[PDB]
Amino acid sequence: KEFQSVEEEMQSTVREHRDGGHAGGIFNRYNILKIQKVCNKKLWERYTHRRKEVSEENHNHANERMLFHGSPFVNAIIHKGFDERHAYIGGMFGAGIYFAENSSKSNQYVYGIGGGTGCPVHKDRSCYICHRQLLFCRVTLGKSFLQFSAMKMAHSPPGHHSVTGRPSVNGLALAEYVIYRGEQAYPEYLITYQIMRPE
Ligand SMILES: CN(C)CC(=O)Nc1ccc2[nH]c(=O)c3ccccc3c2c1
Ligand SMILES: [Zn+2]
Repeated sequence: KEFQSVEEEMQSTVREHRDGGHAGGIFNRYNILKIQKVCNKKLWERYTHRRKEVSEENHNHANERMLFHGSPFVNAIIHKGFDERHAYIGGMFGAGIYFAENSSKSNQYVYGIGGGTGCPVHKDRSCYICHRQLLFCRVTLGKSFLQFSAMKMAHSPPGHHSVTGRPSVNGLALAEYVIYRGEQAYPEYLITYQIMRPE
């Protein structure tokens, strides 16, 4: 039921994307192959230490969410953790680590920015054959700065612990959540999956 619950969040948060599947491929659901809980104690403690500190700075409230992350560097993330040193100015919200509440938004990043050239084997952003990996993560948002338009930050806004990108007419289709310190997320579940050709 733990893994079922993860599988339900993955399927149910899929959305139709404005790019027509260009980045992440064309699909309405996934084939979920495997869900593994990552047990990296050094990383868990880094995470909970920071979460305690953020909660102190936010009226005894971590504001933690479970959110998706797609990247080509999933296997480094599970061993070494998220690392803001690999983030550069860019994106809507600058040099942060980005997360989605819609699994299909994160899927757009699994093979690179805008999907890169897709899977290594077939160079196909809509590959139905190769197995993809997404993380489903605990993220400490603390006091989160709501923003609609591009604001390329190096760090959290003063007094804040994250940025939440809200949907807006000339802006985002879907929400996105941005942290500027690697220790504010833990890669809790590693999900191995395929996108499924539509019916
Ligand atoms: C913005 N620069 C720090 C480049 C960059 O890291 N892009 C990037 C890289 C990986 C990303 N992965 C996500 O799951 C995601 C989810 C919602 C919105 C953005 C992303 C996402 C974005
Ligand atoms: Zn492939």
